[PDB]
Amino acid sequence: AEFVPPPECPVFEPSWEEFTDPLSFIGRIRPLAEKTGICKIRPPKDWQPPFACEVKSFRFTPRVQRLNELEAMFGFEREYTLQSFGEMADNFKSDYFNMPVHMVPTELVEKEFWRLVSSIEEDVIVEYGADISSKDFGSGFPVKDGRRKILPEEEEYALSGWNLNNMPVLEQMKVPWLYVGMCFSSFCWHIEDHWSYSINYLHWGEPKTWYGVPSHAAEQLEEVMRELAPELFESQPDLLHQLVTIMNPNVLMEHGVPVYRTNQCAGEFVVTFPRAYHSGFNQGYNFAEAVNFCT
Ligand SMILES: CC(C)c1cc(C(=O)N2CC[C@@H](NC(=O)C3CC3)C2)[nH]n1
Ligand SMILES: [Mn+2]
Repeated sequence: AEFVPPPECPVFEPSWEEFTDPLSFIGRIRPLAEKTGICKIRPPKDWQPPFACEVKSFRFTPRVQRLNELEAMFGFEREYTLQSFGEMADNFKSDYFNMPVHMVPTELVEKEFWRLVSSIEEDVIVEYGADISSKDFGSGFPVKDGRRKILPEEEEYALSGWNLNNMPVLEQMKVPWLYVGMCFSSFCWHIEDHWSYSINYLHWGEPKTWYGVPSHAAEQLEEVMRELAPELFESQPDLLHQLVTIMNPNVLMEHGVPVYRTNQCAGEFVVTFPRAYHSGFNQGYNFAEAVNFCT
């Protein structure tokens, strides 16, 4: 049985008037987006912030991820540059599918990803950078710090409300984190600390595939997760269990849990609503930035 893609989550293409600030816009789309857990926001075509990270000195040690670690029930983290990681990432994907990386359909990577997660005869290992502080490496967005030069054409993005460094983070301190992905690199089902909102921007690269569950089904997902989780992980606290909450979306959908999907492309935002469980994986070499915010 092949993977059945969940229905698509809402995609909003606001005009320049509606693109005023995220909090006011997110508040207006809330009646629909909170019923799907996640949503995608495409900025106007003329809104193109330049990549402001120091690519030359961007050196990181990615995490190692075995796709079928739960099904099977040694591996250690090589330092890459942003360019050397991309060469490895593209070589892996083109070799795996035996075709140019830009020719692999997104539905094929999705179908192959979920086959490998539950496959016991093929062990696929990938690498990714995650939770990289924008303070130590610089943000993908231009920032008024004096650390790097801001051109006059870039000041509008350093002051934009959609710049993740300008999101309100103080609940009635925190900085955005960076994520460098490759094909099959994934993140497990989780919600944010304090049931916070989260906003995610894909600066460049191949798409990031998301799955989302509305907050009204959070208890149902947790019950399905605990009923099907291994016996040794079923009783673990949520903060620790979320580190290994891998589950095919079709399994949740079979148990009545509503699940929505989307492919986040370069230059697009993804917002997850409070207590909306979400998971996903990367289609290929990409660079993302994320922050939890409060309304
Ligand atoms: C604000 C911080 C705490 C955060 C990050 C996320 C999240 O869910 N993200 C980030 C991008 C994507 N993760 C990946 O692509 C991983 C494989 C490399 C999903 N939520 N809050
Ligand atoms: Mn998240």
